[PDB]
Amino acid sequence: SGWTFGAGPALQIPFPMQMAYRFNGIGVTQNVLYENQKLIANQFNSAIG
Amino acid sequence: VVIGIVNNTVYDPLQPELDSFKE
Amino acid sequence: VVIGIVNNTVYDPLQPELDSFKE
Ligand SMILES: *[C@@H]1O[C@H](CO)[C@@H](O[C@@H]2O[C@H](CO)[C@@H](O)[C@H](O)[C@H]2NC(C)=O)[C@H](O)[C@H]1NC(C)=O
Ligand SMILES: *[C@@H]1O[C@H](CO)[C@@H](O[C@@H]2O[C@H](CO)[C@@H](O)[C@H](O)[C@H]2NC(C)=O)[C@H](O)[C@H]1NC(C)=O
Repeated sequence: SGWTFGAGPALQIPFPMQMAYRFNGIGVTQNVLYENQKLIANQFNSAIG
Repeated sequence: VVIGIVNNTVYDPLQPELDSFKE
Repeated sequence: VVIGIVNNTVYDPLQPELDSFKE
């Protein structure tokens, strides 16, 4: 659900779409994530391990 | 390259306005 | 007035499109 469930009723949302609007919250356009979705997931999977 | 992209069309607001006056 | 401004050109995306159809 993202940040919405902390402000009201939880709303379903794709995780790759949630991350695209979290990149939008730091100063990088959403096109960065989708062009490197597989690489970023590998980075996140390796970092969390 | 984008995963999940779907097919659609975007309405250009210039070409119908640009062509109607000349034609 | 701007200090450090440099010289360049900006590609207008309308005039080549507007003139190619009419001409
Ligand atoms: C989205 O639309 C494009 C273009 O209309 C589709 O690309 C076509 O794919 C078929 C089969 O692979 C080819 O025979 C055509 O030549 C392609 N057209 C072009 C202009 O390249 C694409 O398959 C569509 N995708 C979806 C998911 O509907
Ligand atoms: C940036 O470009 C402008 C225009 O091309 C330059 O202005 C010219 O300056 C010369 C010398 O002062 C004049 O003889 C011309 O008449 C000017 N042109 C115009 C259109 O006014 C300007 O000097 C350039 N600046 C830099 C730093 O390259």
